Amino acid sequence: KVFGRCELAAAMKRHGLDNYRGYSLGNWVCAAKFESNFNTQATNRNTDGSTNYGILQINSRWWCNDGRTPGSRNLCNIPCSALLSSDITASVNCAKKIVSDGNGMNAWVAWRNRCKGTDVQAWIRGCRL
Ligand SMILES: [Cl-]
Ligand SMILES: [Cl-]
Ligand SMILES: [Cl-]
Ligand SMILES: [Cl-]
Ligand code: NA
Repeated sequence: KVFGRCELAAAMKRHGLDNYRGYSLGNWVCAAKFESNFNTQATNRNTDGSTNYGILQINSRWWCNDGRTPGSRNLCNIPCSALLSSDITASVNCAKKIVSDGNGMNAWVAWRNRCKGTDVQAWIRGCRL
């Protein structure tokens, strides 16, 4: 599924991401924009052989099982395919664990490079939320 901007903000708010670990909703929308262009089916292979999955491009090295990442962990206890669903619950629940891991949203390199310090509230402006 390719979400609309305000549609994702609304879904993310419902699943409890708004201000989760101090990160306003716009940070999460921005992160998803640049990770996946709001497409739940986004996948991208990493140089190390791991793969990134879903709207927030969660990686198989640590967080999900895809059966093809030697030596990796599955800390969200899910198949990486669950991160591709039109239903964002698995992605949100795993994002919550990742953002709690010590480095906050810096865990998402694109959030740090493209969202961090910017007017992130712009990503939710005009939305009924
Ligand atoms: Cl947009
Ligand atoms: Cl915001
Ligand atoms: Cl594996
Ligand atoms: Cl933080
Ligand atoms: Na894994």
